[PDB]
Amino acid sequence: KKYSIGLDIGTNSVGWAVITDEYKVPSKKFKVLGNTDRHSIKKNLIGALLFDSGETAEATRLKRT
RNA sequence: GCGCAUAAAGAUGAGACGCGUUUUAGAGCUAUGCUGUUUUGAAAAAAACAGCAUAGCAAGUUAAAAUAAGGCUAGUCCGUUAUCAACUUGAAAAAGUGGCACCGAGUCGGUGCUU
Repeated sequence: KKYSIGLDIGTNSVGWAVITDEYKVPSKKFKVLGNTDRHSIKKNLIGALLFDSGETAEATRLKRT
């Protein structure tokens, strides 16, 4: 049916959530490839991605000079 | 929702200067002791020849090399930073790729259809 997506951004992380019409976090079975036994795993649709801060170009410029 | 004043901030790109690092050249020395030693020889002993150890000293400032390895594009140019999930094509770019009604919830487990 209908659904909405919530986001939370920060310099190191992106908290992401997807809500539906009835304010409930959906649970869904997703297929799992590879060569393991679990071919599908029912998980939820919410989390947050972490990553290193994007670096500037000052050091490289100084080294160039 | 701009044209604007004040006070700040950031970012970019060049041009250059102080070192520094590590090498070499800073011709450092003295005495003593050790063995091998051409050694005077048949051996001994060094001139310790070769180094070694013990102490004691003495100066000490600087000069040169490069400074990402390197690259070729031989320029007086480039090379440290953004820009990388798995995956199939596609040279690359780029594209596609994994279901869902429902019940629970320990790194999730099922479930109707059903991959």
